[PDB]
Amino acid sequence: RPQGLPNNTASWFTALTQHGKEDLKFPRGQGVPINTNSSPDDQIGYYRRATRRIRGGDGKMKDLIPRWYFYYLGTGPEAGLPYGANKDGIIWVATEGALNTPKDHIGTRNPANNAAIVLQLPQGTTLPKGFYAE
Ligand SMILES: [Zn+2]
Ligand SMILES: [Zn+2]
Repeated sequence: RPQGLPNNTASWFTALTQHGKEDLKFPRGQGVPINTNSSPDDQIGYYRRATRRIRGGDGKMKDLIPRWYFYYLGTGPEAGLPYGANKDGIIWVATEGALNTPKDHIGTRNPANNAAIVLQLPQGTTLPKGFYAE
């Protein structure tokens, strides 16, 4: 049963790192990163806390530090999750006027072709203390 290369698992944006002790959350209408090449319909998705698979020879540790990555709705590791679905490590965000449809046309990033774009939030967004974009 032939198998092709796995679908790209990288977020288009840099990490939102939890450098403090606050739990990640956003007010309703906030959280979606800036993407000038996306429509109002596309402004919806989730932050997913990065999980550990196979990075640890001497460590069996990686970076104890929590890192959260944004994925548009219907894309990434939780592509099959509907908006609002409750899961530890998933935070849902949506701008006003967003459409509840998969953003397959944006999809995910392939690191071998494109670099991550710096995660930027609109001016005056309420971000919890200790969270910083990388
Ligand atoms: Zn940092
Ligand atoms: Zn679009």
